[PDB]
Amino acid sequence: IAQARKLVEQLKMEANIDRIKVSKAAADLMAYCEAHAKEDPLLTPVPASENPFAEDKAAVERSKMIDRNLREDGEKAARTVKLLLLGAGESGKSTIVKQIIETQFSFKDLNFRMFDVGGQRDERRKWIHCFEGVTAIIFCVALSDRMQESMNLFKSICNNKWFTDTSIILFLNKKDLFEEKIKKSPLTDYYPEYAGSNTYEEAGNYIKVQFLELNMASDVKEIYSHMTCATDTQNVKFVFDAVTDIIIKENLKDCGLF
Amino acid sequence: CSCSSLMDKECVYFCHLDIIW
Amino acid sequence: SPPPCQGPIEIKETFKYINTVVSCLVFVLGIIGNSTLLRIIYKNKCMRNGPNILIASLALGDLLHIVIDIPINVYKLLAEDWPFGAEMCKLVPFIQKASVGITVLSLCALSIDRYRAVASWSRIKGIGVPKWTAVEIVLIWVVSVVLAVPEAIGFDIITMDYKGSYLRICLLHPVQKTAFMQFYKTAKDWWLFSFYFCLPLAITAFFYTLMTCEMLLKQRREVAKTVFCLVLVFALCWLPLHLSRILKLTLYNQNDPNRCELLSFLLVLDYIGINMASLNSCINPIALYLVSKRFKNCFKSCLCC
Amino acid sequence: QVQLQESGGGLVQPGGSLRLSCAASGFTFSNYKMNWVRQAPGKGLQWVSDISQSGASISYTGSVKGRFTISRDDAKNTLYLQMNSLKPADTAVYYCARCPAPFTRDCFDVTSTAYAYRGQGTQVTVSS
Amino acid sequence: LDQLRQEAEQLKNQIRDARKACADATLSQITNNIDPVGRIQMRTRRTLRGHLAKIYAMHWGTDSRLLVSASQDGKLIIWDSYTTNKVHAIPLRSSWVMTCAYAPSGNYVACGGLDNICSIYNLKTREGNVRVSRELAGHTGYLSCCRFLDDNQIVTSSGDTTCALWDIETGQQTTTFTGHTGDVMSLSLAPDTRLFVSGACDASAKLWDVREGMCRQTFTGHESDINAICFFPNGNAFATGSDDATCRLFDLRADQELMTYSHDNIICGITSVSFSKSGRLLLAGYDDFNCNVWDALKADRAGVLAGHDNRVSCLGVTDDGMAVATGSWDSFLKIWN
Repeated sequence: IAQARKLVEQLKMEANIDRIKVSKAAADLMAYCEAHAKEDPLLTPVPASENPFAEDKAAVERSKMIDRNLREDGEKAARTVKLLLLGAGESGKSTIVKQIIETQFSFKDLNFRMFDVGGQRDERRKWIHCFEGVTAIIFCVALSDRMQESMNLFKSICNNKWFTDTSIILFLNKKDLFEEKIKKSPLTDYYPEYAGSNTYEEAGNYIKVQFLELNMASDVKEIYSHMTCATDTQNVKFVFDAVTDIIIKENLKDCGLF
Repeated sequence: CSCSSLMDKECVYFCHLDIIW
Repeated sequence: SPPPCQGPIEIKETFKYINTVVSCLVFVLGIIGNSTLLRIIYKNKCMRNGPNILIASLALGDLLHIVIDIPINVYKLLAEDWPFGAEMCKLVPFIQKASVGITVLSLCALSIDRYRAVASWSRIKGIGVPKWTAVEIVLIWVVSVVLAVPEAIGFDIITMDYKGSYLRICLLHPVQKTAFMQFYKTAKDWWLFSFYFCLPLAITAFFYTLMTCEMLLKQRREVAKTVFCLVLVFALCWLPLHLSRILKLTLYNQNDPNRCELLSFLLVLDYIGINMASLNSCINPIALYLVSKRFKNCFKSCLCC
Repeated sequence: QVQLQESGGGLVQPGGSLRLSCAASGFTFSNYKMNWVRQAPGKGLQWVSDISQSGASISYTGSVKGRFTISRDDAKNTLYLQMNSLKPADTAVYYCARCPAPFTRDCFDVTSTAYAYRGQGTQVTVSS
Repeated sequence: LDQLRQEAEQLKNQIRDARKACADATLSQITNNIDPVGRIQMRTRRTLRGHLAKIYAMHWGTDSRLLVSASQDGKLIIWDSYTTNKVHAIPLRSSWVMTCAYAPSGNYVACGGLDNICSIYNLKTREGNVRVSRELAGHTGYLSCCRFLDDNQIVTSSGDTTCALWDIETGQQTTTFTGHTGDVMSLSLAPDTRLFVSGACDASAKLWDVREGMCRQTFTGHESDINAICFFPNGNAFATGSDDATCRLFDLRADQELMTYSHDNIICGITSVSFSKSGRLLLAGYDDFNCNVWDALKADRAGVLAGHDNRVSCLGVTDDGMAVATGSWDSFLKIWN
């Protein structure tokens, strides 16, 4: 009743417009760009004399010192293990990051730089390309039973070029809460009954296979799988295993021994 | 390709027909 | 002079037909296989990391060996003469000993990275072209050309008559002048088999022995076979040639009247060696097509069109 | 104003057949990958069909395999999806989502809320 | 309400009819007689190196001498194009940056990104000293473009479909522009700095007026997301440069698209657009690491600027127009002539 009632008012504001039509506007563009053609260096070559192509020599020294710290600043970033976790927003992000809002983590001589983007809008097609080159994604879809929107994101990243070589890790969070929820209500109520069973081992597989359905499961980008819980102690250990495996794989690929 | 000495005619001829190594 | 022989030394014209064809194939199949490996590296910036610089060294040192082995050894198999002049008699045999130096050193430098990568994973992912490799290579090429210095000095052409036929042979004169080189003549056939064959198989088999132990997820198993074969196809392609020279030094005896038959046999075995040995330098780029998807995708864009 | 208008949605008894179309306009419906996203009750926007630009590369969700088919027709300038032996759980509002990037298989934010390239949809229904 | 939707459709239909009657002779017909520009050739002079990551933006200065770069490196190098000297190199709290601006007076720069802040820095305010002055928060959704219209005012596009205007001194937002449905992607201030245009991901640019904060006109002729728009010199037009692989030159006073710059071989999208001093030449970057110059009046190519191996993510012409600069994902910034 009031979602576009403002737009219809706007369109009327665009209607009562005094419009000079193309058979004076082309001349308007034509008149400006022909009278200003004499001053355009690109349209007409500017005379060779005007074309150029104490403190400065000191400035040459500033540039070197400035260019020095860039190499040193890049040293940390060179050894940094970049990561991101999508998790479709609401998920067990607090527990995992506890063990743009960029946290940090270092272990066994490495510098993890976990990146969480839950504060953005759902449409991420104009900024997700900034994460090309990240070592690997870390999905942590919690089985709190958004589940659906998480799957659709899996479809997009698993079928895009920027992430064609970045390995993907998949985590099933809140196992205790999931089991408590499903001990009474089965999964088949909202999903097809192909599960045919109500447990915690098959369900973890049944949730997994849906993700396996949409992927290429290539010998390179094989997913990683270890369901995790907020009362567990092996979540970061499995993350470390997957990340070190991915680093070894990148090294071997670089050596050509892959 | 070499052997005792060029006193031996046959051995030198072998170097004639042998790879350059 | 020693006693005469019961028969002449000759190489069957039938064998000439067989070998000259194999030399032609490996000559082409190596130039394309190793020049197309250079084209791949030199065109993609992202492929220029630490270990990939060495592959350019192994490949670069493998075009030289192919080029300086087939045309001058095939020509011997057919022409049986040395009209190249006195200078090149000290040049061609010098280059091939250098080129073989890079190939085995690069296969050793490459071998350490395949261990550094798996064991020292944290630190290896550092600079794109670490200064260490830039100085590791310089020694490898400079050391190789240094170690082949003796051949240029020692080799010299002579004048001789045989069965009424006048001949000239490029060779290492048995009457070497100085003590250092005099020991060289009686040790070359053991030096080559030691520094250039036994040592790289000692090194490359060593780090690759520690890499697989460190590496060991069924994919990583096939990574070993990429190495278990590469070292294996190094001994199967190089054992003959050294075996040919070792047998000459040992099983030859100028005092045996039945000797000239053995000389004929070595010529066949010696000439096969120049092909099998040249195959190894010609085989590494192939091994990158069957494992490295990044290279294979580059090969497909380079050889299939 | 790129517009994609759908038609064919209606009631059908379980196990039957149904085909619905998408007469697009405003753009060149020959170089854009396109989808069929449904919005069932109790769920958000889901992804079903993945008709690529060529017309040979088509993908489906596990819930939809061996039953749905998708097709394109440049001459008629329309998209086509068909449901055979559909179960009662196919009670959504099927939309006709074009992907934002022509000449590529990058279909990234087609199911997002407030997306700009899916028509109003047809209220497909299944009775009992 | 049903009538409101039908009313919207009816008024949209009548608006086009008002536009349809206005178009009597397309732009190409009258400008057929004028001699085309001819293939121009501008070859690089300066490849300004120093960034360790793909650079996402840049901007010139009214002096036409000092540049700016912004890249995922996390740095904001300010160059001296004449000598390629790194005059400044600023770090910032969040590495990710998608835009950068250079105040027309030259005493300030602003640089936002995927943090929802356009943080300003006092560039050459104190000798050998430059620090974060202001942080303009409260702007939901990532930030995609900032521009200075005066020492104390900034217009910023956003990921949340808004183009709020700010007061740097008080750090409080004064007037917010709304109406886009897809996130906004670019700005371009008019020379008179009372109007500005904002292309977004709804395939529709809109003309805003700074003073009274209303949408004067809405333009739509595209088929995909609009990426980067420039505003015609004289002040009555602007090119669009969308992911549609084409540039369209719209014109105010007519509410219609004058021409379309597209060629069947160009298959990728567009990520940058700019004009020349006189506006005759249109320069647009593409995803195929290739910027090619366009004849704004003839819609025919007039050269390429192939000097990068990765996407040309930015480009701009100097205020005097004596030079052009393009940045790209290959991490090198190039200055043409």
